[PDB]
Amino acid sequence: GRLMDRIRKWYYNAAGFNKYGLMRDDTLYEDDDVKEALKRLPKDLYNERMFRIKRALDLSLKHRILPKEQWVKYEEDKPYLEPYLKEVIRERLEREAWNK
Amino acid sequence: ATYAQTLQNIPETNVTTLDNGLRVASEESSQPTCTVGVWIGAGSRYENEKNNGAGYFVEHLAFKGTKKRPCAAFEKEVESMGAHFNGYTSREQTAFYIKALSKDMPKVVELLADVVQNCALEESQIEKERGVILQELKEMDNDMTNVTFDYLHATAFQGTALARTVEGTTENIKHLTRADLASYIDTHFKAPRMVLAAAGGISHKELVDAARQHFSGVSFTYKEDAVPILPRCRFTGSEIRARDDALPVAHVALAVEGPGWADPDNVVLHVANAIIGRYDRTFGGGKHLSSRLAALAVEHKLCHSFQTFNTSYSDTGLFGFHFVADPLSIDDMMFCAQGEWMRLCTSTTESEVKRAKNHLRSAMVAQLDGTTPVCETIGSHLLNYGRRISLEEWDSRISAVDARMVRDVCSKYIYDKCPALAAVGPIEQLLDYNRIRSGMYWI
Amino acid sequence: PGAEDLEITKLPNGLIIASLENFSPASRIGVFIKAGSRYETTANLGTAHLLRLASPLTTKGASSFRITRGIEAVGGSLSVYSTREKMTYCVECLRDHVDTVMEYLLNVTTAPEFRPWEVTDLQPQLKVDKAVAFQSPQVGVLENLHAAAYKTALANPLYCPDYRIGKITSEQLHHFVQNNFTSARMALVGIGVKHSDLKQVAEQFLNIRSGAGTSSAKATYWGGEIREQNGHSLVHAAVVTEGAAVGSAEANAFSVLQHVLGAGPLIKRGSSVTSKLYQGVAKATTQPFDASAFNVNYSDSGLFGFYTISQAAHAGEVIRAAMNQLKAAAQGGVTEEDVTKAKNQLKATYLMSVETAQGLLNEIGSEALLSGTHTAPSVVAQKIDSVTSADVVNAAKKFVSGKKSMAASGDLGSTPFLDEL
Amino acid sequence: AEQFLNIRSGAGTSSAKATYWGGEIREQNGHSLVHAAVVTEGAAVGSAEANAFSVLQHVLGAGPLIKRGSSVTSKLYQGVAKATTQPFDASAFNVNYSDSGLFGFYTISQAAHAGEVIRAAMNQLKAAAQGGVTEEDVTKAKNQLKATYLMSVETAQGLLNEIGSEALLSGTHTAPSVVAQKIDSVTSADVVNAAKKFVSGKKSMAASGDLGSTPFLDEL
Repeated sequence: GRLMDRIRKWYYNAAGFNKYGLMRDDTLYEDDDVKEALKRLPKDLYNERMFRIKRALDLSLKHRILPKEQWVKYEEDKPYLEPYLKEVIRERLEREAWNK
Repeated sequence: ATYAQTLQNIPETNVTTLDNGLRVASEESSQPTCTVGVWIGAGSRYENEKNNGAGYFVEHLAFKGTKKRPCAAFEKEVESMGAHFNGYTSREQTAFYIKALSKDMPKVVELLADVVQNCALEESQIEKERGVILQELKEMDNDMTNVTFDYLHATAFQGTALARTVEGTTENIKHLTRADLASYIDTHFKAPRMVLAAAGGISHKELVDAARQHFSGVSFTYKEDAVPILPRCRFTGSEIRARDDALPVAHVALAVEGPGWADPDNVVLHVANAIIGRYDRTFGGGKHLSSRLAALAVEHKLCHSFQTFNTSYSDTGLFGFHFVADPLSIDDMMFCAQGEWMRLCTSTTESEVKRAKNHLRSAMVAQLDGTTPVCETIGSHLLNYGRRISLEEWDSRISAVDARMVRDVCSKYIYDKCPALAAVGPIEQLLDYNRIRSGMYWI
Repeated sequence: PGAEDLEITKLPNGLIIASLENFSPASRIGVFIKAGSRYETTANLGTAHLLRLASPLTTKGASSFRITRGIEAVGGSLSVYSTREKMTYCVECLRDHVDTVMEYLLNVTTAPEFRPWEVTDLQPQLKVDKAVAFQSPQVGVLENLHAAAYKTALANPLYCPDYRIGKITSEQLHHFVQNNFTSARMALVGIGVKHSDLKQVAEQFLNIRSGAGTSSAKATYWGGEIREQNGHSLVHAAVVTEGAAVGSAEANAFSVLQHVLGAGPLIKRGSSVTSKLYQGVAKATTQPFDASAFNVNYSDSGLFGFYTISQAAHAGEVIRAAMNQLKAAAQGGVTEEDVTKAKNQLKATYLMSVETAQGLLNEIGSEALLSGTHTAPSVVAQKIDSVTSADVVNAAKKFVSGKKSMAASGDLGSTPFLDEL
Repeated sequence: AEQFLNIRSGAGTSSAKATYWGGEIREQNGHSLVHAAVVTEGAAVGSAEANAFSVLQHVLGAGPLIKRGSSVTSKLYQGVAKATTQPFDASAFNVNYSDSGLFGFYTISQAAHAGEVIRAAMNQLKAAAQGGVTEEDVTKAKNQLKATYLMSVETAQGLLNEIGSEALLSGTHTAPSVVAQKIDSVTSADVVNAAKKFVSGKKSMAASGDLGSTPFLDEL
């Protein structure tokens, strides 16, 4: 219902990866699937993800965050990878079940 | 209609023998065109140290005329009717055959009978085909794949007769004489050892009829009806390495002793060899190919190409694989391979074979794609198996094979067997018989 | 059941269906198409070529994976064959599996996804696929000839040029399929099958509408020479002139004049006396060489001439002799009997080409796509002997007059220029 | 030279007399610009008939003299601007070899206009080969040529090259006042002829780039 939806928004501001300018999928741990996905990213979307991180890293090193006005907002967060990933995973799931 | 049936409609292949030894067979169709040929059971395997190169020097003059109709005449008369006359000669099976319109079925046979029996052998022609063979060598020498396979033979069967090149020695081709050529023809090209095969829109009777008329030569003594049985060829685990870091790639070929034409096991073996199959750069398959080795080969740029083989002979045979690679991957590759070999002997699954079967199945079917290849199947069948093996049979023999079967046979022929090794090129990365032997067990 | 009959329906959208059950244990279905590097513009070269290798790439109904593993699982095979103007997708397999091999054959030619990555990850292959073919000088000289005998379409090379390797795009490919692989330019020819199955499948699954999509730039003849110095030991050469189109009754003349000059050997390690050209050259050259009659027939044009191969020192005389032997042939030096022979060789050659399941599916196809008709074997043999000694002596003349195009490769040091013949 | 040099004399190995061919070489390369040069046998070295081209060279416009200029003293250039809309460049090509030489123009343009830019390059050469050369255009090209030459003797390298070439092809040295004499000794005819010796003979072409809308030699 509109609970999980008002919950998710909270948690999102809670994790606070926005304070660093990082999109939801910027903080993803890079296992084999993700790796694969990231390689399928359109030239730009990747060069962009890149900056964001090299910038976040620069922050964590300085110990500071972004001024309030530059933070990502729960609804303006672009899940630029989620689709490519579910495909990688979908693809893999196949190869696996087919080898029997 | 189902596959099982299209299999039994194929017209039973007919056969009859002449009281002189020749045997005649052929499969009738509807095609207006066809192919016919004589399938002699001759070859260098029957040659000795002094005459190595006859089967070839002959195969070279079998198209330059006869006594009835010299050079031009022969060719002229053949070209002028559109027929195609080609031939070959392995280590133990020479063959001359013509492709032409079913209409000329008879006139053709006449010609075939004229090459095999009344070969010209002009002294001006030989001393000319001498310079040529000598050239087909400087050339054939640069075909690594073959320079290897010969070496493989040359040491796998080392010391015996099988271990000789078909084209024969350089000295021999330089000294063979009208005389020596004659004997080869005389001593080897004999009816009880020849087979008249053909396929196309021909009537069986019509065919044999022609035979009766040109393949005359009726014999007296029992000697002439006897097929000289051949001396056994000793397999010997070993290697021969020809190095030249100046070559672009290196070819390697590994093998074990084969079972010999007759054995019903060759089936299982071919089923196996299908599991590993073969690969080559251009294969669109790519990383999704089913052959484990093919897959790995791709993922790690292991090799330009590789292939499995099951060369069979009267009493023996070679069984293994050959691959071409970069001087810096010969190792990894070899290794992956010997492993896939092991896998076979230890954990081949019902799926691995299910696919293998279906593959072999349609491969054997494509062996009969046209008149020439169908004919060849017959020429070779009679001469080796002693009759004709129908796809209906071949197929049943395959439907029989399952995992357990393969695992036992491969083990039976591969597991812990001293192998024959032949390498050629910039082969430094691959370096040890021992280490290789060690790779023949456990997975 | 030996003899059946050859059917051939033609749906509304223009999708020609050619059947023929010959009861062989194995079928061979295919999709011929009016496609090729002749519809390529400067801006999108080789996109034809890549499309050929892009065959195994995922579709809207099957993964790069499932396609290859799915087909191998039955002992199948998938191959793409194409000329400058005709692509041919076709699978082979055992009868009891055709059902499944079809899904992919269909999916491949009708619903490709051409994912950005699967593609850019496949382009380097062009570099390769190209490098192997080119080991045969045989093919290098042909590439150049076409570009040296044309201004467009047919002049376009069959293997993506070097500069464009890696610059082809997913869009570029697509627009090449949406704009060419249309029902009216497609033909679903099949052997070892019932016309009822092939049809049913062709209609219930196929989509992409008809229409010539994008007409091809009419073939303008140029007629120039392309000499490629490469130090290589042998000199290959082909001198030709505008020929006939596919179907012109004039084309059958060259097809006979082809055999009249000698177009290949019939006896291993032979001398081929029924070869004017060959024999004609031996009476001038001393060392090993080789010469033959060249002949191609394209929808709106064609080529014709001879192709030599010789030692670089004799390269000259071997080519000059190749001409003088073509002149003395264009001038009443053709026995009414040479013509009678070439007719059988031709009747023959053709007939033997229908032996290999692949060779048959090609004849049925070509015809079934360029007209949706099928000329019986007795009719074709009729349009062959319907040739006069004149049509031949004329074919030979239509040559010595028109503008000629040349192509070479090798130590062309003692080789001649077009203007010196 | 004397006391130290060795390697004996003699023309050693004569050079294969230059046979003229006259063909075209088109190189498709997808590159953004199309370069092209259409020429015909020109004069040889020291052969009076060259000085004409050397003047017909300047008459058609053989390069700029004002940075980022328009060069109005360039028939060819100006001639092309009156046909093309986008950036391009064209000039007079001229080479003189001992037993032959070449002459024509060389263009460079966007691939879409490549055609018209070349075609215009020709029509501008015809309208030039046919009495469309002011007896004054000729008087100007003469200075530009007297000049260009004279400035080439400034750089020690430029001088050692003039002295050499001459000093090797004849073992002579024509004073600077004599050379300038063989220059103005040119008639408006020699020029209009040079321009004619072009439109008639067999032409040779060369290209490179997206030659998609570029023309073939046979279409001029």
